[PDB]
Amino acid sequence: ITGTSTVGVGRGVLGDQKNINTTYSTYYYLQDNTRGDGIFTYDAKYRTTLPGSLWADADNQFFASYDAPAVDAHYYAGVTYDYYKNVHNRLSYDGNNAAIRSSVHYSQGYNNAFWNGSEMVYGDGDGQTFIPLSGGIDVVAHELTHAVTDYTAGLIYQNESGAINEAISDIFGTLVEFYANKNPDWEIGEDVYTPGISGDSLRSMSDPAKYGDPDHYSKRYTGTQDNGGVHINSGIINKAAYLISQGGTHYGVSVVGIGRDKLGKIFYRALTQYLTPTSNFSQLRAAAVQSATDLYGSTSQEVASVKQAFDAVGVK
Ligand SMILES: [Ca+2]
Ligand SMILES: [Ca+2]
Ligand SMILES: [Ca+2]
Ligand SMILES: [Ca+2]
Ligand SMILES: [Ca+2]
Ligand SMILES: [Ca+2]
Ligand SMILES: [Zn+2]
Repeated sequence: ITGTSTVGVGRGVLGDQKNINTTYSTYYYLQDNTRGDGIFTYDAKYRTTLPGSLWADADNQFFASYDAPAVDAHYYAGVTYDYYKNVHNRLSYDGNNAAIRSSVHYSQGYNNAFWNGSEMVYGDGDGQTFIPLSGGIDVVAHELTHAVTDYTAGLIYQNESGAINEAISDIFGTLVEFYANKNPDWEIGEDVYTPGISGDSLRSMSDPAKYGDPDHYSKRYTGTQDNGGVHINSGIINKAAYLISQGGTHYGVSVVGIGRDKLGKIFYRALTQYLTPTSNFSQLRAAAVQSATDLYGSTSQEVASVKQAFDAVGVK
């Protein structure tokens, strides 16, 4: 829309009030002109045609139950944009301020969210396994990170390359959650998963085995389900990232932690300079070692800790 930038107010999926950047031209649209070439949020109206209609509102107030997933998709896309710009000097997912588009209310009872090659897409959940998935800042940032990966390393979404793809999205989703600094943790999807059960999540980076995922290369899945286990074997890499940041001893191997900020620098460099569409876990180790060497020096603690972390998860 061509109009004037405005600031609306609404409530997200978890019932929290937030301001959102909108545009006015007869209606107020979920179009944020303050970031890049815009952030645009669409209504898929419980159908699967995409993107659907650019979200329009008569009064710039977004407090209806139907509005909540749009409010959060739109707001958390802005947070994720800010993280990549402020922390990594990256302008949108293509590095040239590409428009960021999301659709909410996708299908009926849809227990998932995804990047479809052109935009983010969020289901409302069935109210039992999930509530609307855009309520999770880690979920929104996970999806937008798939766009970043597709424009950079382009990790093929199958087998070991696909597991790295998934782990990169869990890592940056978590780092974005810590950047926004509201109830941050190393779990994925806890804000929107199983409303009737407290304390669980979809996956854990700190303890992948908690939710049945491998935390060592010896326990990797090698069958064909889930594109050869992309959301399963991501646990091996998620654990290595957790260890690089936080430290710990895992199967007897001790890792000196170096903190989230350096974890983010090392993985962002690996993703944008060293990883390729066919990279496997061993090649990820080399890419992370080279990135840490570039940033901190071959004799640094940071390099030593990357090696320790990959050793701890059985990746040579
Ligand atoms: Ca309204
Ligand atoms: Ca959290
Ligand atoms: Ca989380
Ligand atoms: Ca739950
Ligand atoms: Ca599981
Ligand atoms: Ca090829
Ligand atoms: Zn993913």
